[PDB]
Amino acid sequence: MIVLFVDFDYFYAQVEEVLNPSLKGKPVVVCVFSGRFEDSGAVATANYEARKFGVKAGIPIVEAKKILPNAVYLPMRKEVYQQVSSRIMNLLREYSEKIEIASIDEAYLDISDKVRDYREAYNLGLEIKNKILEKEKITVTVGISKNKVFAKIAADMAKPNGIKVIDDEEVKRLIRELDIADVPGIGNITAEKLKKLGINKLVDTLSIEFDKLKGMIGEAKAKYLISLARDEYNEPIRTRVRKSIGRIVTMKRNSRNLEEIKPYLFRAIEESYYKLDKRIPKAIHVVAVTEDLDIVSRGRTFPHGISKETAYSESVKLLQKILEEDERKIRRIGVRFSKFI
DNA sequence: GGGGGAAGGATTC
DNA sequence: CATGGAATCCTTCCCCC
Ligand SMILES: Nc1ncnc2c1ncn2[C@H]1C[C@H](O)[C@@H](COP(=O)(O)OP(=O)(O)OP(=O)(O)O)O1
Ligand SMILES: [Ca+2]
Ligand SMILES: [Ca+2]
Ligand SMILES: [Ca+2]
Repeated sequence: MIVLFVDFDYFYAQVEEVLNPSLKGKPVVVCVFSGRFEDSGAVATANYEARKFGVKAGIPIVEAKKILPNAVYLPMRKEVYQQVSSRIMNLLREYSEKIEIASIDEAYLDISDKVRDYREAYNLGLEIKNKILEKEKITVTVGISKNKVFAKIAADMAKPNGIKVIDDEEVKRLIRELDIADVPGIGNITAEKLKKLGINKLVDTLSIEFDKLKGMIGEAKAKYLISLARDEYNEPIRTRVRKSIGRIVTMKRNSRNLEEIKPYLFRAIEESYYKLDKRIPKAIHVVAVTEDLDIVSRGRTFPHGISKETAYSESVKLLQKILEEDERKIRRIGVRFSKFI
């Protein structure tokens, strides 16, 4: 069982440099401007030139400018990044039939066939990196190991523009030395929760009573970490199918007014429907981000597909139910369509 | 005593 | 001051063998 994981370096920013090579070498910051005021919004991502000064994904654009006022600030162009990503995902398909497109810039390849050991694997990794750089001029990081989790962890250790193999002898020691927070799927909340239980390394999950563990992080997460520490994790690489499509936008001012929110809601619906492109949803959810950043949603499942007209009608009703409950002002609003026919 | 949906929410990348 | 898209996994009904 040999897994090769490919992760594109500072993707959005790298794409912008590809589209304008003169940016190469300068700090580049891809932003999502919300139009609330001059420079309101957040950083989608940034290149390493900017990253070394503390400018990274998630920080307010405003804070990024205080740190690097002379960096290059570019608005996010999602559409473009997706097409570039697709072309790269297609190249990857030429190296294995078993492929899992995990996100817009990640992919796992099951190369248990194409190769018979970590040597051929490491070389197949360079063949792949070299090929992507050559055809799309995009540097990526490769991680190779016994499974998806460790192949991804391996990539995390080598980025940017790297390649690393985590062999069967190195996995065993990581299960003992690796900070459990660096484990994929363990975010700040799960991490700052395993500590209260006394779990700082994967190995620690083996000396605690399952039932206690389950009650703290849930059954799935439980069995997940246990199977990894017990070196038994082995999820198959499989192509995921889009199960939902949607869009959430930011309003200029926080509001509780229906007619003030509608415009944003309808715009989210129009964009979502465009993206559906022939797919017909039976379920619709209206999502609202309140002023204190809490996420509230209301949805309905119909016994048939939802026409754009029905979506408009149903969304307002759902938006009203949200306002009837939480009396908090709404900051962001949008919709999500799922349960395709 | 449990299957199978459906909802509202939680957490991650 | 802090955007945005989508998957998985909870917890709680709910209807009803
Ligand atoms: N907080 C975010 N907001 C909006 N878009 C994001 C955010 N984080 C990541 N993305 C999008 C754009 C990133 O270029 C893309 C890939 O992220 P990754 O997590 O792949 O970061 P990079 O941006 O790839 O950094 P790196 O080289 O460390 O992997 O996903
Ligand atoms: Ca990634
Ligand atoms: Ca990446
Ligand atoms: Ca983490």
